[PDB]
Amino acid sequence: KQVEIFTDGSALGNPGPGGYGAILRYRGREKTFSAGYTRTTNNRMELKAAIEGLKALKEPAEVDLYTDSHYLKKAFTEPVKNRDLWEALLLAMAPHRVRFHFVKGHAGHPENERADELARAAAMNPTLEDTGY
Amino acid sequence: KQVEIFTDGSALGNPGPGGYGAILRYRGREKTFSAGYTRTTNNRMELKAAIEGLKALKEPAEVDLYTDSHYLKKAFTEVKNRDLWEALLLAMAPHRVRFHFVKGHAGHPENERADELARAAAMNPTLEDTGYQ
Amino acid sequence: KQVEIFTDGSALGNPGPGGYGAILRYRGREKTFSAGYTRTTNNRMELKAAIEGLKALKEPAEVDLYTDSHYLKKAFTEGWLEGWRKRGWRTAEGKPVKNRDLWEALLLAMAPHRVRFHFVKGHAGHPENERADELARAAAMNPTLEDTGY
Amino acid sequence: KQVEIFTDGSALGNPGPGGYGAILRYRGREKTFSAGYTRTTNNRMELKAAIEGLKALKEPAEVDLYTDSHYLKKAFTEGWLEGWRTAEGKPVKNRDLWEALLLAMAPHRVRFHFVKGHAGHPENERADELARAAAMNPTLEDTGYQ
Repeated sequence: KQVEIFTDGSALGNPGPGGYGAILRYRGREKTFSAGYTRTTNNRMELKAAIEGLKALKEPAEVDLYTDSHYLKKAFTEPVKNRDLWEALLLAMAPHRVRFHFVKGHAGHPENERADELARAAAMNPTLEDTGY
Repeated sequence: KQVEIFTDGSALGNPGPGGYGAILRYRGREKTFSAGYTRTTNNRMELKAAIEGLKALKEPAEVDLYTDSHYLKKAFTEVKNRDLWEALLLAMAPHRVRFHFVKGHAGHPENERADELARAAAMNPTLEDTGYQ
Repeated sequence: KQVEIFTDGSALGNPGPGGYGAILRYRGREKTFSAGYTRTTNNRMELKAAIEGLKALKEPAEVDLYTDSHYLKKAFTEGWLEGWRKRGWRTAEGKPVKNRDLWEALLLAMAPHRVRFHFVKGHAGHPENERADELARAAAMNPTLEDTGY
Repeated sequence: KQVEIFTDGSALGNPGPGGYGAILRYRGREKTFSAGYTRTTNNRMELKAAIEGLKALKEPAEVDLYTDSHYLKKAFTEGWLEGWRTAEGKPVKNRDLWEALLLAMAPHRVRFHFVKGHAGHPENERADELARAAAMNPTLEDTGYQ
């Protein structure tokens, strides 16, 4: 029941189009998810990436989620902005035992480098609206 | 006998055309309800949404009602529109109703759908919210 | 480091105003307190009573907690806590288990201690339970707080 | 030159606040060390307890360290340290602390004694109490938490 999740999200503008990438790995198998949004922010995409990666896991699992998100790192290491997404994250984490790993970039983290690539590509041709922005 | 109800009400002005959307989810089954009014308010549609969602239940049930209404939250976590408050009390009476005041529509897919219904109904109002008292 | 804790929770509606009472008795020492909530449930007050009673402990202790809560009795005599965590706190239907906020708080409050529950079958022979019940019911008639997690 | 160290650590949640307790006794004199952390795990606190107990020594010494940690026992009996990538090329887990333990042990001749429980090990029961007390008032961040 050991699943790994690698997520990354970013916006090309501030605000501007954005996207997220999420990679799930279990027993040597991998699934990838990405989505682009027309108008959002760096913070919202970093949070959305983690939310969606977790939601992709249908059954309760022990999770190790790696992300280089400074927004999430600070939030977990220390009205509230983006409360809609924070609530969605708490709800997405609910069925699982999630251990967060806030990494230092992509050096030594190939899956995260790849999640970043998925996010950027999705941000280049976005169609979905970030309804909570 | 557990039922989930997702409600949302809104208005384009104060007053202005408005509408509500209510989605009921039972074991598998799903029912939706929506209606638009020529001249009403956000508060009144938020209340009407919960009322109609609950009135749709044909037998006693344990209910988890999810809504983002600040109007309702303040009232239940602690007169204008007496006709509707009266109707809400009567609509809740037969049931064990647990309100859930959500912070946003993300992670609350049904609430986003309910909002869509309410907004769509407001663009085509055919009913009179006589009570707009 | 032995402490006896007597707790009780009740509500006047489902949901409705409710309250809890907790009494802690250490060697000679005694602490009591209570609080009422405007909108809550019997189950939530029963759980809150145990939670607050335990939270009043300032250092690790060996605890005997006396309550007539059927909610806690079923959960602990059947080990629902471990059963729930194993299933990601979802019901047989896939929906979230109710009152997880309070169950989590209870687990946290019990963690530093060695807790032994005594699910009493009455208030006789345990005057403190009669007093805790009195406190909880009086608090239900005088709500001053919001049960946020509800 | 012989010193006895008794360590224990625990977390009140997974993750949750936690703490460690380490007791050092030499020919009688006794020193104790404890600290609480805001968010950590039981495994991490059991490891941190041994680390800090050893770091409490000021000079090379012969050490008999007693702990009921299943996490440490398994790691040492199966030669995990000597054996940093899992069988399936996955990051170890708490490698930051394993590295810390290796460094803390370096100056000393450490003999581990993995005990079953508290029964017959009063110093370990006291270390457990220290750890639990520290976890009730956590103020430190367990940064490596993984």
